[PDB]
Amino acid sequence: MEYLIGIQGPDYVLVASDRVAASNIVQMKDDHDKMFKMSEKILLLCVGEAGDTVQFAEYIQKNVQLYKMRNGYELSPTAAANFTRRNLADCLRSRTPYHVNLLLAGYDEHEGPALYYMDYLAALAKAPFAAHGYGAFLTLSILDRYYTPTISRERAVELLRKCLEELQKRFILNLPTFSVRIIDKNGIHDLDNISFPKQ
Amino acid sequence: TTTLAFKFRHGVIVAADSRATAGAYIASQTVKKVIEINPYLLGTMAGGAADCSFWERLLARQCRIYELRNKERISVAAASKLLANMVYQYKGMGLSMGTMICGWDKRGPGLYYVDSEGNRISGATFSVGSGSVYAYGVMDRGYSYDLEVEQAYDLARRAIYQATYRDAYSGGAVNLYHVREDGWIRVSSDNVADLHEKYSG
Amino acid sequence: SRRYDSRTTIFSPEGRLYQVEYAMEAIGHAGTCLGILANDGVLLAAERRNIHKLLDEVFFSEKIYKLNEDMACSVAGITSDANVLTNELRLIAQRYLLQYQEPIPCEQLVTALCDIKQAYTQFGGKRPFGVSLLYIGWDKHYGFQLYQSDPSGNYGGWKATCIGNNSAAAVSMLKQDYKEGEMTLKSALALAIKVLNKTMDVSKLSAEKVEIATLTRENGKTVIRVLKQKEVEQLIKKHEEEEAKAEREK
Amino acid sequence: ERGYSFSLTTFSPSGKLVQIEYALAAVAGGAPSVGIKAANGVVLATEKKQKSILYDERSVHKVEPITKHIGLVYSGMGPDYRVLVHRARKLAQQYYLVYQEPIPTAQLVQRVASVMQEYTQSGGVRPFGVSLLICGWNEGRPYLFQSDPSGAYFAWKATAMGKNYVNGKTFLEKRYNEDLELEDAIHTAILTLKESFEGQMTEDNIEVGICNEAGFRRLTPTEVKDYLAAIA
Amino acid sequence: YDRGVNTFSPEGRLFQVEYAIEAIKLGSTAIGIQTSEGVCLAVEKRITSPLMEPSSIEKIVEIDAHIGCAMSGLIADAKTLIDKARVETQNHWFTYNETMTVESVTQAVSNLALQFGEEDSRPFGVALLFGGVDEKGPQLFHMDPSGTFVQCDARAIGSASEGAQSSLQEVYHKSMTLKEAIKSSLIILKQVMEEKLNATNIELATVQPGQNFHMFTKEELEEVIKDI
Amino acid sequence: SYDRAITVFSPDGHLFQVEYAQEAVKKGSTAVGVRGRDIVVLGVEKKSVAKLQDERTVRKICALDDNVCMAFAGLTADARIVINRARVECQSHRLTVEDPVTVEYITRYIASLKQRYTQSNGRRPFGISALIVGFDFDGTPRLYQTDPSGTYHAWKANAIGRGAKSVREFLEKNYTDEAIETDDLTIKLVIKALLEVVQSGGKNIELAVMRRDQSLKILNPEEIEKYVAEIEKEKEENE
Amino acid sequence: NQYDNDVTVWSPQGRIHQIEYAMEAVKQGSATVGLKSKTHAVLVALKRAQSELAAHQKKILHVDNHIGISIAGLTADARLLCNFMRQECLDSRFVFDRPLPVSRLVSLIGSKTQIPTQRYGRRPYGVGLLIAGYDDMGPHIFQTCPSANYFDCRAMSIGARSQSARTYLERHMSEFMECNLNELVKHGLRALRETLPAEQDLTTKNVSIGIVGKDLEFTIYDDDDVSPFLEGLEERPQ
Amino acid sequence: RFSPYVFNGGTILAIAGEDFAIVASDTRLSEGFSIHTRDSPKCYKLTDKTVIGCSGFHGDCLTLTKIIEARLKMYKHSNNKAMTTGAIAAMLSTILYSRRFFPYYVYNIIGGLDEEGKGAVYSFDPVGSYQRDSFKAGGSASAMLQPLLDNQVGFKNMQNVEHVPLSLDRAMRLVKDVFISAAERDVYTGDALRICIVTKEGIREETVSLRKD
Amino acid sequence: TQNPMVTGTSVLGVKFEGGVVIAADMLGSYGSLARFRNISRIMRVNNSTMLGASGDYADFQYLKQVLGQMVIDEELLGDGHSYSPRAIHSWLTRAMYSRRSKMNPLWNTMVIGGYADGESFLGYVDMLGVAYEAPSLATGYGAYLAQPLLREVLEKQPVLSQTEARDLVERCMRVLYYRDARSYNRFQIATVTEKGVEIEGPLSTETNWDIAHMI
Repeated sequence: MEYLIGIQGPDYVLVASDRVAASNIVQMKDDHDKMFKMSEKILLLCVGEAGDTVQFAEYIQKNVQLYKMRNGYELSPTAAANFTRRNLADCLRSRTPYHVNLLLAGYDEHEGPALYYMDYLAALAKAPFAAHGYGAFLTLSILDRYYTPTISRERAVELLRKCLEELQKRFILNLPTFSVRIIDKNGIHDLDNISFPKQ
Repeated sequence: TTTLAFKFRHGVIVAADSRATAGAYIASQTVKKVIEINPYLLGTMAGGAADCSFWERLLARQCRIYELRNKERISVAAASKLLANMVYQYKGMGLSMGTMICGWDKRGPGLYYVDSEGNRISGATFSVGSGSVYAYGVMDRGYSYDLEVEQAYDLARRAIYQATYRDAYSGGAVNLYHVREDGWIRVSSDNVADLHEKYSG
Repeated sequence: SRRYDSRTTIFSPEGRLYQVEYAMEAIGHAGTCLGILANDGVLLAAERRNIHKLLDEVFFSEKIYKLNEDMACSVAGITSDANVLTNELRLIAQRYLLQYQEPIPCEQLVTALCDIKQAYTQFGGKRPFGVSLLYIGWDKHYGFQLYQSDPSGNYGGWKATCIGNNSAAAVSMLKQDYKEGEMTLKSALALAIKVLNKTMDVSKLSAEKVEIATLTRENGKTVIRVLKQKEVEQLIKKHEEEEAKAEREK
Repeated sequence: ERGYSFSLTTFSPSGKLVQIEYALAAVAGGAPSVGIKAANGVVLATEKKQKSILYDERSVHKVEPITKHIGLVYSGMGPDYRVLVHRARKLAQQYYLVYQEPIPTAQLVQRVASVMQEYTQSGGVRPFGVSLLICGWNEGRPYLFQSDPSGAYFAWKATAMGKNYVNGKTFLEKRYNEDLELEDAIHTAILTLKESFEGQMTEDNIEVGICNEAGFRRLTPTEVKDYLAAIA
Repeated sequence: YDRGVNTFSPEGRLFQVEYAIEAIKLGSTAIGIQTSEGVCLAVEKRITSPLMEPSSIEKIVEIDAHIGCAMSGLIADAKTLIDKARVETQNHWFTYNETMTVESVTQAVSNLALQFGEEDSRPFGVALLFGGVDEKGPQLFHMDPSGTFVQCDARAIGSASEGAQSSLQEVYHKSMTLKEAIKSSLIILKQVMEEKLNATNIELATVQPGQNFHMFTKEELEEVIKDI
Repeated sequence: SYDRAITVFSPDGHLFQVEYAQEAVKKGSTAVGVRGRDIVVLGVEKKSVAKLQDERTVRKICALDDNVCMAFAGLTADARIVINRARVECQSHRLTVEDPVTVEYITRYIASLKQRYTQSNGRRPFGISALIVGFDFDGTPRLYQTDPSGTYHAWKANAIGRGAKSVREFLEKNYTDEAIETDDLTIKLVIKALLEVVQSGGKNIELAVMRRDQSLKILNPEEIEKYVAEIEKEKEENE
Repeated sequence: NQYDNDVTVWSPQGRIHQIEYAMEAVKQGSATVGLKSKTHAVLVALKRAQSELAAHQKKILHVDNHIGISIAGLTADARLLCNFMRQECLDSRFVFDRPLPVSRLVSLIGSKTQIPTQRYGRRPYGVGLLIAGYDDMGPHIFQTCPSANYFDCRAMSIGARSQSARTYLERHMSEFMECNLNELVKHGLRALRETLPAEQDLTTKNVSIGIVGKDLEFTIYDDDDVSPFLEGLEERPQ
Repeated sequence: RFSPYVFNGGTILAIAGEDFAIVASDTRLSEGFSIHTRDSPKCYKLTDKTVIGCSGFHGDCLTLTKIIEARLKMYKHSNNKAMTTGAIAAMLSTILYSRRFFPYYVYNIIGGLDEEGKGAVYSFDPVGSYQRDSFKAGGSASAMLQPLLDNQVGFKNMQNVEHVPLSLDRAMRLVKDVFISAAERDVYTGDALRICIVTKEGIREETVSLRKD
Repeated sequence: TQNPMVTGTSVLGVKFEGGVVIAADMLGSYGSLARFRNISRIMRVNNSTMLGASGDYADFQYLKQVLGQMVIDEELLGDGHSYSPRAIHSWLTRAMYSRRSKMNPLWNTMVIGGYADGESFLGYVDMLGVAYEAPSLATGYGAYLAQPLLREVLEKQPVLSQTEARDLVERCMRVLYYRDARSYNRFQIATVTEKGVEIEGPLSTETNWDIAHMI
């Protein structure tokens, strides 16, 4: 439903969800956070049934830290992505399935940055730029004409601006405020909250 | 059915109606909805009587066990997490429960909102029930953080009066609870007709 | 029913443990193994139990068990007792790979096997696994490695390991002839040839009595070289020329 | 039952397992046998002397096929022997269910030895006093696998198990060699079995099975009396 | 192994229960007195090192808002008993909106005081003093490992309990007051202990019908001690 | 299961296994630990390596969370089981209530596990004794120890392993609240206590600390050499 | 003596000694007496104490509206069989909606105690039951044993030094059938005052009496409704 | 196919007095367009100070009554004392939620005295919630009886009408009036009336007839 | 049973002075085909109580079996205590409720008649567990049809004689033969007294058809 974008760079991953926690008519919470800092270079975003989102984040966020304590080091983004896919694919054929839509943002020392893309039927994907929800019908074509693999981060933030400006022009939902993270050789750095005065 | 809760500088205000119908038929006008969990917690009854009642009583039992094991009062977020985990195990089996978890924390003011759908979220203002949107309207007119005590009382009371005036599924007495830093206190319990005579002019 | 119970796990009348010490002494009367310090590469040595002339030798491995694609292990003790552990061990590594699709980083592998062993040490009251066994392998986080499991479940990362009464003197030779820096596999093979030349009572060291396998890193692969016999033969001739070099001091 | 579930077999101060060594001694006190792997086939031969002249040689059969191409003999006690035979049968047919292909003899010996090893360790049961001699002609090269009560196994060019098995072994080492045919292997097998058996040896005292590349074969007393009527 | 878990005597009762009653004796002593004004309760911590922090050693634990406890001998078995008794009192409140009274508490404990069984594990090694205030006023309860639960007016447990019970029978009567019973109890405490009596040795636990909360005295205990 | 109790009472009221299996902890590696006002200090002795081999895997001091620190004695395998179990437990506490785990909760878990492990049907009790150091509630420095019975027991300093009576008797003179309470002097005087071991090779010392907001830091034997040198300097100054 | 270990082992004289040991352990409880009229079943027990200050360990305990049991031996097994007893009463009370006849309940008790005397890994129950009840054919005084060879009597007496009490029951079992409750109860304590040594007297606080009648619900009494019962006596003939 | 419920109807009244709890109920058991009997009193006298009435599906009423009696005896045989009224109410609430996902189709009213000795009426619902009210009318005749009690018990929507405490006999004639007036228009009501009075001295019962159609 | 295959039909019982008379017919119709026109739909339990049922006949056979087993068991107790009829009523009620709670209903409608200890008894048991006592019971269509005859005479006269009751049952069964499509002119009367239980034979009715000569 709501929105979250997934742009990859050469050496950074620029993810940005929204802050909306509405219930079918009214916007109950307009500063909500959907971000779960797994490791020092691995982020995770979630979209779907809001009873399943918190539960599956509670599973992964409290299992990867267990791996961290046991082995004395940190997962690859690849193995973490596959581990999440494995848990979805095992949880799907049960009496209690999960209906979530993830995308994972990681950073290796060796592979560098990495982006994965989940789905409610547990499919892996190694995408250059992924999205979710209804926004994802527009905001990928708003992007696929101005994407360059060797793009700098200020161009990327500008392209976020250019894309949100076209989001809030022809879209029935409200979506006033977007939070923005970035990953680098250091770790998770939070950029400023991107909101808009419309008119 | 209309409940609301909002926290501010001087703690938390919780008010609710007392009307709990049955279809088109009113059962009672004096159903006490704000379930008093602890001497430091307050829970609500938002959608379904028995589910809210039962699970909040079980949560009270759980929290008393916790305090007796740790010689220490539980946090608010902890109780919200426990309630969400207990409610989540019956997903889809037909539980309606939209209660609110209020109380004072080691961090201070704490306001969480737990659904039978499991939408466990914090926040600053909330309103649950059928006529909840009316409370949202008049409250987010009158809301600030820097409000006074009597100001907050008037805001909540006026809100429940407007909600019971427009929507049909709400009415009866308007209770009024106030969470301080140390303990909660009932402010008053006012009838709709008294408020109508008082506020109509 | 309760006058047929053995000790099975219980502490002594004096403070010590019974089955653990007897498992160690069950280890002691077995074949001899060792591994060497090599920065690139790592090797294993092994002695042939049952070197009688009417066998087949068509298995290409009597002590080695190529357990992952980048790990094998030598072994010492009761044989099928260890074969159970090889089956379970390959199973654990392979279900790790099923869960992650990334190869096993080998220390949590070793702890998994050690926990399997320890679960029969405390409760379960069955005959404990009287088998110590080595580990060679490679990873992304440390490179080439060496490990020593024990029936206690305690595991030691060595750089030059230890098997029992046949190999305590081998470890004495390892300390008295410790090497550092030379990752050269061939100097290590000459060293191991010298070690088993002292420790085994096989006179003049015919190659039928021994078994060597290595593991080198080749360009994305970490191949496991269970090497053939002719290079062992010329290695022995090399070592006895070095014996002639040693008796140049006469 | 109660499920008392403890094993009777624990370590000595010497580190030995005296029940397993006693089971090996009980095997060694059993009936002799000889099994020889030739260049094209494998020959199995046992030595079966009835206690009286009343017994029949048409009911109990020592030499036993597990598949149509895998023979199996023993030297020990038939009541344990039949059990592990039946276990091997069900096991091999599970393999043929999964893979739709005849199970190789190495895979048999892995699985059977694992089961037998499991009986050595599990609760309260005695080990099985049976030494197998498994063989079969899988993929051209034939094989010959001896097992034991300890769960271990081996691979022999030729061996013997039973009474005076060391004496038969020492005759095998001098007489047998690497390369012969199935007939010459049968010849030297009957020689080494008749070295140690009683004097009255007939078409019913012995029981011989061979292993062609065409499959396992269990010979008849007709061709035995064709051959063992003073084979040398 | 010398007639273990499940065997009677040629003359009398079980082996291992008798051994449990023997095993109580090595524990540290404690004295509870029932007064109609309220139940008072005392214990000795037996502290060995200056590193041994006094306020972490628990003897009096708190079952409910109006029910105390005291223990003997072993420790963590008693901790498990305390845990389960707390759970069961909370279940009683959960299905009854009231207080599980002190006798019902002790019955819920002694129902598995002896459920020791290794087949179809060992008996517990702790004697417990229970104090609470029911609707019939105050109560003082004493149980044992063997489940043989009785009501005591003023019970003394554990080490040196012979002379403790004797000299306690010397001074007790029915119409005692609170503070008199408190000082009379700590007299017996410093007569049966071996160290000097000071602020860290003992701890008092007093429950009243009007003072249901806080069944404890903290460092007013120092003032209570210096009045002897 | 095995319907047989290892924990039968004595004729005179003891347990033949619990107080007896404490002797395995008595026959183990020594490890001490104190709590300062801000920095906590602990460490193990008797590395006893072959002087040619590895020791980064034989590490006896580990962590469960970022705020708590471990130690043990006795035999190492039971400690490994308890450590992995407790890691799973504290991370599952994180799955519950979202605080950092208090030290008292995790010690209650460990001691309770060991106790109900002694109570059950035919199971050899864990012959270890852990030291659980952490500062969570507003950074309040604590350390608890265990017992093979499973009785957690809060101290201010501690001595286990071989000859702990001698170590606590060095602590007898080393109980001063002054002790002049720098971090370096607290560490070096704990190092003097561990250098009061029966052999005191000086290089078998393995010590690690925590500054009650940071994580675990392993030291280097050159600052330890400077600490030994200044300890000998103070021993010369007393003369 | 090495066959004298467990419940399962038979003797080479056939007498399984564990049951004999359980009997002797039952003998070292408190004394108790149960006897019935044509219309009233009275059971009378005696309490002891641990010390002077402590209260007395109670023996006569309630079961159901027409059943009360005495007890001798262990109290844990007593409360266990009490739980089972109340359970079996209320189960048929639920299903058939009638009170139980006593004899089938005691058959259930004997079948319950049959198993732990028969397999290996359980012990017999140290237990001292004296059951008084009302079916349609009136009062019944049943007793059990750890061997579950439950008896019906007209007056039993089990516990410490109970044999002289049985001699009293012998010399007044003719008298018992006719009388009403008052002198029946004082016959009962005219057994119990011979269950005691003669240098002391039966006081109030140590004695307890439970009556059930054909119209009377089973009711327990202690010292206050026993002070009427304790008067009406003379001294012993010293 | 098989439907597990059937509507039997019924009418239970309760009035919380100052020191009395009056519970009355008709004794008509019907089904659809038939009459099964004219004697089935919905009330049940548990303790000396507690009377419960149960309407709705009749088999669940019987089963629930028997389970409540069983748990009463369990509490007594464990804790040597009778229950209160509110304890019984809480226990019934636990039961009704303990069969949440296959509910009882039963309305319930527990009257009785508290521990102070005052009237206390605890209403219920099929799912298991409760509250302490002053009067409830349960079963089929709820809407025919609640506004008249709102006028008479609550003194509501009235002007300058002072509050007299409800006496015993005035409440008695109120119950007789409301049952006649409700038996006029309702189909599930008539043929008897079983009036239960809880005092500080025991339980009194009283039977007054009605119209026989 | 979800689908009742072979149904009986209505059963009639009524008390009188010191006895209870129960009478049903002997028909085993399936659908509308009267496939089994000679069956017994009344069990004579041991000495006092007596059972009559409707609905699926197989379930009646099953309950007949289980009750016979239990009654034989208490008779083999040898104590002198039996089942009261109301005890059987209670047990049967709990049985039916336990069946319907597990979504396995036993498709029946049963009538229990017994006389014990001066007092008569006439119990009713539904499929749904609805169970009560009554001076006159009527199952199936009888609760519509023959119930007004019973309630007329019992209101006009509270007690009865055996002869009055037997004749009235005969009249009611005649009427049920007149206007019920699943009826049959063959029935048995079963009567309990203190002198025991007695099942009379397969009686029939006297019909009238003089309305048919009108147009």
